[PDB]
Amino acid sequence: PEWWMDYQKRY
Amino acid sequence: SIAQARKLVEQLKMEANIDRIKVSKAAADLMAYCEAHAKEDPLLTPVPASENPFREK
Amino acid sequence: LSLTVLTCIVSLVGLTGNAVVLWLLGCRMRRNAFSIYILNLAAADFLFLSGRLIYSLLKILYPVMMFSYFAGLSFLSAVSTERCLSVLWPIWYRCHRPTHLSAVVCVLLWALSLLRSILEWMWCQTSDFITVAWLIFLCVVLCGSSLVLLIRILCGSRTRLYVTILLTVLVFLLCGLPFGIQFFLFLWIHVDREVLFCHVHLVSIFLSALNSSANPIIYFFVG
Amino acid sequence: VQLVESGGGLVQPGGSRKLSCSASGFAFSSFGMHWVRQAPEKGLEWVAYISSGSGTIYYADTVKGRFTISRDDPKNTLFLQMTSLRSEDTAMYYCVRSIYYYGSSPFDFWGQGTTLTVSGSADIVMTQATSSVPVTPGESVSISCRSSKSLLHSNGNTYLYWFLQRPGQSPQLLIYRMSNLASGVPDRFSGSGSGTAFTLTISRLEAEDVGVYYCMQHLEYPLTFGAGTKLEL
Amino acid sequence: SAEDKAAVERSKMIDRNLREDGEKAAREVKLLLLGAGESGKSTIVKQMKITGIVETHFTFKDLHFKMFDVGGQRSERKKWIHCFEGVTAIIFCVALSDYDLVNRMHESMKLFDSICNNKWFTDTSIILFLNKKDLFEEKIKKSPLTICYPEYAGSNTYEEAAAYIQCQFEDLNKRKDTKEIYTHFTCATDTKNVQFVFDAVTDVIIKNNLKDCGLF
Amino acid sequence: DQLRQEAEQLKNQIRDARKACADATLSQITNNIDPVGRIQMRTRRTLRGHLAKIYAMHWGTDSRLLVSASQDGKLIIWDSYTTNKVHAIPLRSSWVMTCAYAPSGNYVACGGLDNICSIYNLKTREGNVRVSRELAGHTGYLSCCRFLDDNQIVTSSGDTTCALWDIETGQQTTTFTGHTGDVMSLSLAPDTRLFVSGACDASAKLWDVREGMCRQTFTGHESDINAICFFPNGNAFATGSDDATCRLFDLRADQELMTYSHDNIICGITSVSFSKSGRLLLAGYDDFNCNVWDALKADRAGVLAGHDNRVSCLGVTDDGMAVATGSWDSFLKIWN
Repeated sequence: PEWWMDYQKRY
Repeated sequence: SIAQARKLVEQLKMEANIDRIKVSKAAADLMAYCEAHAKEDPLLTPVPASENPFREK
Repeated sequence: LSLTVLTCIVSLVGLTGNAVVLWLLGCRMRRNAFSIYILNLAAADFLFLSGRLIYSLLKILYPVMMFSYFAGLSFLSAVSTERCLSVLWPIWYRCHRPTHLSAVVCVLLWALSLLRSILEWMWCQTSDFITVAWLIFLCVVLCGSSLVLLIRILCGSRTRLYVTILLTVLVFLLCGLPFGIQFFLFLWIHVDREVLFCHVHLVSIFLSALNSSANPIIYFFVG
Repeated sequence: VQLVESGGGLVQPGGSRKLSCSASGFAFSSFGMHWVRQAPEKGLEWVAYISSGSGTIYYADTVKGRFTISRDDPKNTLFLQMTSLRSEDTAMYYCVRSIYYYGSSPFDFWGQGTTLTVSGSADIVMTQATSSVPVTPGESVSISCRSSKSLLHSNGNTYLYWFLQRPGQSPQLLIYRMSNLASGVPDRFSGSGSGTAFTLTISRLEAEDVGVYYCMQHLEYPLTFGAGTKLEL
Repeated sequence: SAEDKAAVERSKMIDRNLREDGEKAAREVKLLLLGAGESGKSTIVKQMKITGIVETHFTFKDLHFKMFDVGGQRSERKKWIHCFEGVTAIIFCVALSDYDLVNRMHESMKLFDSICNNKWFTDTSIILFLNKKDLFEEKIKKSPLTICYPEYAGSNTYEEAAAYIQCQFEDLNKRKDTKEIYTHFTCATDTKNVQFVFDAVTDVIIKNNLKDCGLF
Repeated sequence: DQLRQEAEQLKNQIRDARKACADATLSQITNNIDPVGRIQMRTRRTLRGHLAKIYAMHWGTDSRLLVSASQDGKLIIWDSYTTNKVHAIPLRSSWVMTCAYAPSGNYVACGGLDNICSIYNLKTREGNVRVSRELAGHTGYLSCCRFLDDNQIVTSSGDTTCALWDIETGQQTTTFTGHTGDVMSLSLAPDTRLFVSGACDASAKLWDVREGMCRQTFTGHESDINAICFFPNGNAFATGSDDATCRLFDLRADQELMTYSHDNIICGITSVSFSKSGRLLLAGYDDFNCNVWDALKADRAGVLAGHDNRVSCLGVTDDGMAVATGSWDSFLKIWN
C-alpha cells in the first residue's frame, strides 16, 4: 500500500 | 431405316418456301417500334421519385 | 523515457483493423460456429484499444479497459479450446453440438468479466491473487489446448499448421499475458521501483497494445 | 373446413367458464383466430384475437382483464377462459379464422356459436344510417355505411368489410377491402367508396339475400361493427 | 398497417423454419456416386442398410449419409455437374474383372481423370472402391494382364496386378496438395465398406473443420 | 447415299436466298440515331432467404410478386415492394433448375434433375400450398417451363424434347422433335402462339403450338445456346451462348440481324432479356455482373455489378419499372 505510485490506485 | 435422314429433307424443304422480307424493312420496323414506345420505358428515361414504387413504398 | 511514443500509434492501426473486422465479418458475411468468437474478440479489442488510445493522450475509464482486456483474453482461450475440440471429437462437433452454444459461451464469458470487475470495485483485498489465478488458468487452458491439438496432428493422420499454432501460442504468452500478470501482482509484493517503470511498465502496456493490434490479422486477415 | 364450438349454458353471475372450439379440415396453426360475440337482440361485437404462433394477443375493453384466449396447435383447439362473469356477458359466441398475407381473405369462415347466459373514444365508430329497407324481388338495392375516420391507408388499401347474416345462421363474408368478392359469392354484390362513405349494391335481388348486413373495419386494433340493416321481402 | 403487421409476423415465422431446416441439413454427409456403368454400384448400395436421380439415406455411428446416384441421367455432364459442387465426397466404383471385355477399364480411367481433374471438384475427396475381386484371380490366372496394359512387365499374380492397376488410378490427379484418393479392395462378402467410408469421411470432416476453424 | 445429297443443295439455296435479302444492314440504318448516353441503375431491394445457389426466378404479371427456386429444395414467393415472404413451399427433391409463375397467379411450376414437372396450387382452402399435379414422361432434366394458361404448359428437357402438356389429365398433347442437342432455354411469343427454343446445337428453332412443326431454324452461334428471349414486338428474338456473344435475329428476314460482343468478355451468357420498349438488352455473365447493351447500336452503356458469384437468372417486370437478378450467392437484387 504505502509503496504505490500514482499508477496503482484504481478506485 | 434411313427415315431419320429422309424426314430431314421434308422438314427443310418446308422451311425453304417461306416469304422472306428485306432486311431494311425489318430494321425500319424495329426503329419504328422503339421510337413509338421510347417515352413508356422507365428503364431508358429515369422515372421520377414520385411514381417509382421501389423507393418509398 | 517517452516509450509511450508508439503505444498510442500501435493502437492507431490496430483499432482501424478491428473496425474493419467488426463491420466486414458481421456485415457482408455469414457467421458460423466460430466467427461469433472472432466478432466478440473484435468488439473487446475495439473497447480495449479505444481506452488505450484515450489514456495515451497526455476519467473513470480503468474499469472498462480492464473489463475489455480480460474479456479478450478469455475469448482467446475459448477460441483455442473450441479449436481443440473440433479435432479430438469431429463427429460430436459436427452433428451433436447445440447450434447456440457459441452464443451461450460468449455471454457467460462476458458476464464473468464485469462480475470480477464489480467484485474488485468494492489485507482484506485478496481478490488480486484470485485474478492472478484466473489469468494462470486461462494461460494453462490455452497452452494445453494448443498442445493437445499439436500432438494430435503429428501423431497419426498422414505444414502451415505448425507455423500458425506456434505463432498463436507465442502471442498472448509473450505479448498479451505479461501485462495483467505484472499488474495485480507487483502491487502487493514488490519493493523495487525503477524497474517497475522501466520495462515492467512500458513493455507491459505496449506488448498488450501490440497483441491487440495483431490479433485481427492473425484471426481474420491471414486466412 | 369445419369449426365446432362447445361450452356455456346456465351460469350464475360472478362465476367462471370456459369455451372450447375445435377445427377439422384446415391448417389451424397457420391461421389467426377471433372470438366474436353477438347479443340476443343486437349486432356483432368483437371480443378477442390471438395471432398464429400465439405471439400477439388483443382483447376488447368490456372483457379486458377478465378474459383469456389460448390455443393448442397439436390438438387444434381454441380456448376462451372467462372469470367474474357479469349479466352483460350473455350472448352467442362465434369463432372466426383469418390469415394475413398479400392478397389474403380475412374472416373467410365462421363457426356456429355457443349460447351463453349469466342471469373509449379513439376507436372508429361505424354508423349505418338506414335500418330497414323492404324491397321486392328483382330490384336493385343500395346499403350505405359511414366511418368516423378515413379507412384509406397510405398504401392503396382501404380496409372495409361487408358480411351477411341470414336468419338462423352465422354471418358470411361477402366483400373484403370494399372491392373484392369472396370465394363462393354470386357476382351480384358490389362495393364502392371514397374513404368515408361506402355503398353496397345487391343488383338483381333474388330469394336468398334476406337478412342483416354489417359493415366492419380493420384499419386499427380494436375492430368495430355496424348497427345492422335489415332487408325484407 | 394492422393487416400489414401480421404480414411481417408471418414472414418471420417462415424465416424461422428455413433457418432450422438449414441447420438440420448442414449436419449431413453428402456423397456423389460416380463410375462407369456395369461396375458394382448396385452392389455397393446393397451393402449398406439402404426416375432422374436416386438418393439413398442411411445412418451409422450417430452420422447421417446421403448418397446421390446419377446414372439414369444420360445427358451432357457439363450442364448439371456444377449442381453437386460442395458434396462432401465422391465414391467411384471401378470393377477389376473388365480387363479384357470391350477396353472397358480404359474408359473407366478416362471417366476418372475427367471427374477428378474437374474445375468444380478441386478439393473434393475421392473414395475409390473395387468391389470386383473374387473372379479377378481366376481371370488373371487364366489370361495375363497384357490385354489392357502391354507395358506391364510383372508377374501374373493378384497381389502385384491389383497394385499395378491401383497406381494408374492414383496417378491421374494433378492436385497432389489439395485432395486425397482413398482406396479399398471390396469383395462381395466384405461388410467393412461402411467402416471404410466412415473412416474416410471422418478424416474429410476433420480436414474441413480445420479450414473453417480458420487454421491451416 | 441415295438421297443424302439434295439436303446440302437445299441448304445452300436457303442460304443464298436469305443472303439475297441483304440490301443493307441494321448498323447502317441505325448509324443516324442518337445514342442513349450512359445508363445508371442501382440496387433498391435485397432478398435474403436462401441458403444455396439460386437457379431460377420469375415475375408475376402484376409486377409485385416473384417466385424464386434454390438448390436447398425451397420455392419462395417474395413481395418485392416490402421484401416480405408469402409462401415457402418445400419440395420432394432439392435438385431444381427452373421455375415459373402462372399468369393468373393461382399456380406455380418447378422442376429439375428429377425429370418431373411439379405444379403447385397456391389459392385453395385449408390454408396451405398443395402439389396440384406431377407431370412425368420426359427422359431428361427439365431446363425450362412456361405457362400458356392455367391448364396448358410447355416443357423443354435435356432429352432433346420440347412438349406441350395439359394439367387436368397429365398427358402430353404435342411433342417437338428436331434438336440434336439438349434444350436449355425457351421463350413464348407475347401473343402466345409460337415459341422459340435454343438447344446445345448452337442453333434455335421456331415451333407452332397449334400445329407442332418446326417452321424455321436459326443458326450462327459457335457454342451451346444458354439463354433466349422474344422481342416485345414479336418479330425478333435475342439469345446468348458460351462464346461471349449475343445476337438479335428476326422472324421476317429469317437471318441474324446484329451481334453484341466485346474484346474483354471471354465468359458465357446465362440469361438474356429486353426492356419494355425493346431498346435495351440485359445480359447476365459469369464475371459476377450483368451488361446492358443498346439493342440498335450494339454498344455498352452500363453494368450491373453487385453479385459475389455468377448470375444465373435475370428478369424484367411486365410494366418495365425494374429488373431482378439472381446469382449463385443466394441473393436476389432488384435494380430500378
